[PDB]
Amino acid sequence: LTEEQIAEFKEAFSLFDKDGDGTITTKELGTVMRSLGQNPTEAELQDMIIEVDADGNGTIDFPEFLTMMARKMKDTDSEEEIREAFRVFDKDGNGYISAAELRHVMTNLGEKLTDEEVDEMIREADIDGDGQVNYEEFVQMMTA
Amino acid sequence: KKAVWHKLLSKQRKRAVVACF
Ligand SMILES: [Ca+2]
Ligand SMILES: [Ca+2]
Ligand SMILES: [Ca+2]
Ligand SMILES: [Ca+2]
Repeated sequence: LTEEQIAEFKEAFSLFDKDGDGTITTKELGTVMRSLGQNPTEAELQDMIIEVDADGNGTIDFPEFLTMMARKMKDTDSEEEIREAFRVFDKDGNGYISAAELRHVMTNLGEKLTDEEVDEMIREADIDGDGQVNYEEFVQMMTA
Repeated sequence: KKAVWHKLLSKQRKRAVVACF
């Protein structure tokens, strides 16, 4: 509803509309999803486009995207996205990201891992030295 | 590497958008 919120939605739209032609195609959607560790079928991509495509021209313009984003988005600002990402990453909900939870996230998002890379990511974020990443430590890594 | 933390945030933001479709 705020321009702060609309601008943040506009930035996300720009991540799907790579060619900048003001529309998201089934091809652009699949491209993004295949970079995110997903493997959608054509039928799945078509089903997701039709559900959002209000005028029925077969692509998603910014007004259609904004409508979709407004229904079940929350605040959807830079801080809120970092919080929702932490809540997904903290699988057991204790308020700490463990090495096993980070491995699960990397696998989920299509990122190749090693124990040494995970150990180094925890080491560089772990301000209080408890061997896990809390919300404050996660923020500091992400904002900066 | 901080870059990989950033990569994970950017990827998770995109998955959160994909889930609204
Ligand atoms: Ca486009
Ligand atoms: Ca349309
Ligand atoms: Ca946890
Ligand atoms: Ca810690």
